[PDB]
Amino acid sequence: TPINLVRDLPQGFSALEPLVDLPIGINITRFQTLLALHRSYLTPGDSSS
Amino acid sequence: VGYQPYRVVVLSFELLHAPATVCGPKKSTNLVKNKCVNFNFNGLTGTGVLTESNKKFLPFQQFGRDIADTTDAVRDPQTLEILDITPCSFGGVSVITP
Ligand SMILES: *[C@@H]1O[C@H](CO)[C@@H](O)[C@H](O)[C@H]1NC(C)=O
Ligand SMILES: *[C@@H]1O[C@H](CO)[C@@H](O)[C@H](O)[C@H]1NC(C)=O
Repeated sequence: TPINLVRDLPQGFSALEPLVDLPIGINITRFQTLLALHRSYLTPGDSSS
Repeated sequence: VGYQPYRVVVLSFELLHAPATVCGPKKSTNLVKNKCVNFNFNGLTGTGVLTESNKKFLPFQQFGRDIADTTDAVRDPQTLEILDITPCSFGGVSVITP
């Protein structure tokens, strides 16, 4: 859904259409997200500081 | 002949609490419409006609109900068309006597 905002999400209504179904049937209790970082010429290139 | 190499492939089939993801080639009889026939589209054994509807179903939906909470609209998978379910006919025999 396109929007032009940073924070304090709008009060508009937008239903979520489903996506591909996964018939797995396993055990689950925890999760984590993944992020991407950039290594330009400003940074030395080491993932320390 | 007994010393020639042979390639052996072994197939194993197991059942778990996970639902069926592999199925053998499913048969599919020809679709007849506008007639009082019986169908089983994986969730109900309904008997009735299959008319051509004018309402589109979203591309994830296989079933369909109404105000009175009755399954009267089911999507055919192979042709992805929307067909309504209607009871054939029922009633009584009334007579007039002079
Ligand atoms: C899923 O987890 C529950 C509890 O964590 C366990 O009882 C159950 O056996 C698990 N299912 C499978 C298929 O291992
Ligand atoms: C159903 O599968 C057949 C091949 O088995 C294909 O020709 C047909 O287009 C399919 N119908 C769909 C995906 O609606």
